[PDB]
Amino acid sequence: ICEDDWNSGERFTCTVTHTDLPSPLKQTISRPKGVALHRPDVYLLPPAREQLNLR
Amino acid sequence: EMNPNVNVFVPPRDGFKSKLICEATNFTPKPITVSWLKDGKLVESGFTTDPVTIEQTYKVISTLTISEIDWLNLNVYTCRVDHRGLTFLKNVSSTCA
Amino acid sequence: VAEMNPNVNVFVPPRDGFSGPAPRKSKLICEATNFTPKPITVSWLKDGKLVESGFTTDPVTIETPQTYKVISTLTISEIDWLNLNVYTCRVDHRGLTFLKNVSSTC
Repeated sequence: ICEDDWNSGERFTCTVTHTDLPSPLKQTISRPKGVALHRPDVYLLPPAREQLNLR
Repeated sequence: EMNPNVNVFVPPRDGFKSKLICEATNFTPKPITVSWLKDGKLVESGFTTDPVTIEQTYKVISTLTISEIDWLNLNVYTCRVDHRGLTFLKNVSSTCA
Repeated sequence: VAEMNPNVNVFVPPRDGFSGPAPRKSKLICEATNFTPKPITVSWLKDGKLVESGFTTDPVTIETPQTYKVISTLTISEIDWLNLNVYTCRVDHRGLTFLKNVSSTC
């Protein structure tokens, strides 16, 4: 698919054709539009002094 | 003048490509036309009609080539029988569905 | 000119394949194709019991090795089908026996 198509919120459906299941299941995959963007914050937690005892 | 009986056979539930058989029996006169449909669409190839035999009654059978994937995808197959200006349609589907 | 093992296929009616006055009845079709030589024996078995009536076998007709086809029809009852009865088509070819088992179970 194209990058612009995914950002446009188009509805895509994958249909499975399996011999065991008489009914082809429908799975819908789409990017949820209307969500805000936030800047992630990366924090690094060093190990505590109570963990560096058993070596 | 008796209306022909329409019967459509299906592959076994536990597995068998396969063939579809549509049988018209106890019909008169001998001339009769049998066709096949796929999801309401005309079929242009992949079907053959055997010569009419004598069972007075007559028997005519038809053979349609189908694939395992298409048949099990809940596709609609209809046998069309035309006799004395009357059209008979029989619809079949998966029993285990 | 050639020796090939026959292929056994069994056709069963659908859930809506029964009609007529009660009890309803249907038919079973066992067809062997692409077999050689021409002679072939077709028999019907119902839960291990041989069926000696209610069946009609069509004459063998011609469908490069020579090929032949055979069609057999057995009348069955709706009540027997609902009891999960298993129908077996017995095919004999050059002393070889091929059996196919079908049932309404999914």
